[PDB]
Amino acid sequence: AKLTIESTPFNVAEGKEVLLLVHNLPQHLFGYSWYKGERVDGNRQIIGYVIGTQQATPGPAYSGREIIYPNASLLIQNIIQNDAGFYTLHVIKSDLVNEEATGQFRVYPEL
Amino acid sequence: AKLTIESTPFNVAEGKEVLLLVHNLPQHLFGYSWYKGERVDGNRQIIGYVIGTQQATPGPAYSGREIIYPNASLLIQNIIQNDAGFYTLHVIKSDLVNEEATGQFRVYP
Ligand SMILES: [Cl-]
Ligand SMILES: [Cl-]
Repeated sequence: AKLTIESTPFNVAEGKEVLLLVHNLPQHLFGYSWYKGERVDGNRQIIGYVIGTQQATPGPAYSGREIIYPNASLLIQNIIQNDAGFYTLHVIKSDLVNEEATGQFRVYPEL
Repeated sequence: AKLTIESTPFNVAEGKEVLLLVHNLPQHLFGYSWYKGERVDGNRQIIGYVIGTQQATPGPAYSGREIIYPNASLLIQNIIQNDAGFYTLHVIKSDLVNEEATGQFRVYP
């Protein structure tokens, strides 16, 4: 019942893509804020996304390789080792009962 | 300059009040939340305000003593020793690229 992130695949080949799937999204949504690391921290913000206007805006940690989906799921393309680690989603609601979840993935080289 | 919190006064007498001033707010804002502590943590949200709405909303840490001004400043009445410590403002921009700043105050008997 709780907001959760699941990476697919959990172990990712360099040069390939990972999808951070988002489950149990709440109602009353204004939009989404994604971060590298285990907490909400503006210095590590990848991207912000407003549902009503469909506008995505890069944060300080934006790489240009990300795609955000309407249900908050986040894809990262052309993966490098440095991408490995934790990713945190903050869901901003009109009632400010904002929800947070964290997921992770690992990276491996190929050939 | 950078978003900064200024406690007024920094050293607060038990039973008196404190006002946390907010300097250098960015333009184009959705709203704000105040937290007890040094991070954004939903369990420690005191109060929040969505710009343009008729009311402020209490979080789990609300104690009936706090008001948040439209410019994000936090006023707390009837201070007790347990109020001492860090307070973190989460500024929610209209583009959802958000920012935080942390301030602090001390309480004396
Ligand atoms: Cl990490
Ligand atoms: Cl504290």
